[PDB]
Amino acid sequence: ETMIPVLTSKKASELPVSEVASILQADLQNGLNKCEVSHRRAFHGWNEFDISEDEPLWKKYISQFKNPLIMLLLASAVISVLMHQFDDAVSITVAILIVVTVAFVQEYRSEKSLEELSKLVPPECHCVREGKLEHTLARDLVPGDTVCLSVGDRVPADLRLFEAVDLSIDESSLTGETTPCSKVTAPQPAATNGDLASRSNIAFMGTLVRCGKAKGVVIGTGENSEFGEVFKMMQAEEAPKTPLQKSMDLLGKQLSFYSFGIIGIIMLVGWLLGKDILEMFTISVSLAVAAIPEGLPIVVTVTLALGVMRMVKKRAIVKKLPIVETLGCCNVICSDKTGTLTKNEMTVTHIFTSDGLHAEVTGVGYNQFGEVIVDGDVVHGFYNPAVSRIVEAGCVCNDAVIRNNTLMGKPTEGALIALAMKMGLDGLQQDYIRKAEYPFSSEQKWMAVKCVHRTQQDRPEICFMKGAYEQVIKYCTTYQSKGQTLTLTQQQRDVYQQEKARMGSAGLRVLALASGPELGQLTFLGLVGIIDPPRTGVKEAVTTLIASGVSIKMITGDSQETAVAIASRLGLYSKTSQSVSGEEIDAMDVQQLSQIVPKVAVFYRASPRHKMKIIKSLQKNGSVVAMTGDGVNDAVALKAADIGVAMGQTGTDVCKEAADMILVDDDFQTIMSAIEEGKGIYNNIKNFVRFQLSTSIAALTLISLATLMNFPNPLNAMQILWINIIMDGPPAQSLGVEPVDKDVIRKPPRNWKDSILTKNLILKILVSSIIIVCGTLFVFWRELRDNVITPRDTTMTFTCFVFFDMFNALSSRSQTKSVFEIGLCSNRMFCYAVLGSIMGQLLVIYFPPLQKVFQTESLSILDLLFLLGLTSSVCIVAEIIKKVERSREKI
Ligand code: BEF
Ligand SMILES: [Mg+2]
Repeated sequence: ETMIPVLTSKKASELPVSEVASILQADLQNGLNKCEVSHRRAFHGWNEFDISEDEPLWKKYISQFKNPLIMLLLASAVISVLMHQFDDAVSITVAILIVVTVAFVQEYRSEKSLEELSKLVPPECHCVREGKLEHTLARDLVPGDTVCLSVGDRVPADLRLFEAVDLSIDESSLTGETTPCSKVTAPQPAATNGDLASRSNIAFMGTLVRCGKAKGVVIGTGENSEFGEVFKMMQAEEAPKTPLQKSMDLLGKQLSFYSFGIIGIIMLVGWLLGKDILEMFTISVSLAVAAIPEGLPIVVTVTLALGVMRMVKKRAIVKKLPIVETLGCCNVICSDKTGTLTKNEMTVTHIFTSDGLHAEVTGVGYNQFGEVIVDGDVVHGFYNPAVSRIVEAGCVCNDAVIRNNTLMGKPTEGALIALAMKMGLDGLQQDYIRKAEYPFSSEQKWMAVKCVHRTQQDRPEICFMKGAYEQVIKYCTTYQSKGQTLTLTQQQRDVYQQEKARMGSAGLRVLALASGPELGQLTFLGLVGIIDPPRTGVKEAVTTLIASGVSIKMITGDSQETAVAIASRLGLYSKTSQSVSGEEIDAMDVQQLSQIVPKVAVFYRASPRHKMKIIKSLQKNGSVVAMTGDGVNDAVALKAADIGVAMGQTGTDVCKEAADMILVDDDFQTIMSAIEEGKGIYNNIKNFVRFQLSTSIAALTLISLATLMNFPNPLNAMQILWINIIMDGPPAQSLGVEPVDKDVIRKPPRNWKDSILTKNLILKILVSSIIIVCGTLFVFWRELRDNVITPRDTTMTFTCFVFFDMFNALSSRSQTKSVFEIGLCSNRMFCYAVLGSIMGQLLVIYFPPLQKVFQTESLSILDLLFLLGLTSSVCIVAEIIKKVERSREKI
């Protein structure tokens, strides 16, 4: 009854077991009955929360339709419709349909790939009902149910523990702590209950039980657990607008202002001249319709879709095009540590024998991959007796079992199992029969077993112990040295202590091993260094990112020592750096955080709110901040961050949803490939924008000048259509599809205040436009001095304009490198397009049918050569400017 008010983990931790049971009306021994479970499920529902609420396809279509450039395109389409411009409206609607169709197809494919990659099995739960243990699905849980936890079990819901022996729960998923947290059934004081990791009497949903047996009572199901509050916070923060979208909006506003300026200028010119108002107004609106280019969205969408497809081919799914743009223009990259920077898989890396030999173990994870190297020599099997004895002691005295690269047991024991597997001694456990077992406990801090060989049962009993050095060395009396048994002296003990301290100073966890006939007279074997190593290929990637001008910071909820060791190993920590805890982050506000966070680089013991605050503080300075992670605090960080990078294997569903790209193989080379692709996309967009703006400005100026005085429209409809095809067609697409240069990807990241339209680009556009219009006006001046209108004037102007457009496109192929630096062939599509256009022009000016259709005349070889030479000043001037800029650069 009482509708079963949900108890938070805080209050459940504060109140004792009896009070919680009385409040929840839960039977600890006999469990719940079916009728009560159904009654409680009728209100609280199932143990699920809605993830990725997907709207129908029409909503996504409308969302892709909603773009300021698209709105400008429809505005231009309707204003052309009111003046009976059918061709312009058809072109605009075709461009809009193509852009939205491509965007919808790409997003649908990305969503399908995300759904297929993330395969989820319905988890089960062990609970007692009516007094007999029966296995239910995790969804059927209701508050008050008594849940039994075993080794390897995944916690389905929040539990108030009342029975637990030697329980160890891996909370790296929720808190990021690599070391499993011991659980105690005693109530916790309110003073020490502030932190999540300090709640040792609460079992959190989604965590993995690594050791011990537990019995708890459900206190929260669904969105009321600790995995529901983080989800609520996730759907409470607005992702910030991408710099690509801001640049697109700024460019659209600039284009609208430019169109308004030109129509006002034409209005003023017409008023000054004395022409009629209505025809001049119609001409102004027609010129405005001719402005606002329509191919920019097509080119941008095509280039970004090609980049997305390339990223997919590189094992990386991208939800949005501005997402990959944000990754390309990233400035600061942050990282969770436990999970994306480290394998979250304890592995033995250093072995020290009783004889003094040092052994290095390579490889990461719970897999047989890896080799043990002693003095530059690979050791396999029983090659080295000293290392082999340690491996045998760690393998026989082991209860952890790894199946299909999944560890069931203590991570430290899994490290020893993996080390034994790397040496080819995986089956050493089956060769002995464990007669007497002493289990590992916090008080004793050691574990010893007694066993006899399967086929050598007549051999005397041998006992192996593992644990802390201090406890193991008490039962050790002799040591082995080069196959000889010598009594353990005080000097040897001091040497072992020195080695243990040296290994601990490097962040390695020291475990002692021994073997002998009976407890107390064991022989010391050696020490093994167990650490949680970083993922392969991460140190080089971090070094490359640091050398590229991108700062790398670490935010994690683990201990200070582990974070410091990991950062020092990866190069993010030194002897002069500083570390800031979560309490220090919560201490100051705004200004002091802004002074502190950029200087520091290591954050330890950080709550999800602390990570969100750090992300917001980094965003306040204006730098683009990136973060990668696999947890829930990481998920809320990616939600607060502009760019979200997740892991497709070790990550969670919440982390994957909160992110914006998912990594399949858990690599960073893919991340810098995305950065390079984004830089190339930005360069191509800049070049295409410059070329199209210059061409549009020149064409509009020429049309306005022609209409202004006397001769009305000295060009036929077919010539105008072919001109419109050339500038905004295959040449434009080929310019927008320009590949990635090897020099544009070795540059410092673009600043936040940098925009596409710069003063240099504007000056180059103006210079090219004035040169083109001067050449065309000189040609038309010679033809008007001829004082005859016999299609020769029209065809000469048509060819001059076509050649000027081609040379402008060739000049705008690159903005930094010269013409003879990227290759004449380069894009095969560009060569095909220019060859097709030039043969079409030759047929138009040569074939009598096409000549009559286009109203052209015959041109001799000398005239064609002179035209080719004259319409080359744009390319020559642009190359001279580029060469001057290049000189001065280095100079
Ligand atoms: F998984 Be991270 F260390 F928060
Ligand atoms: Mg993590």
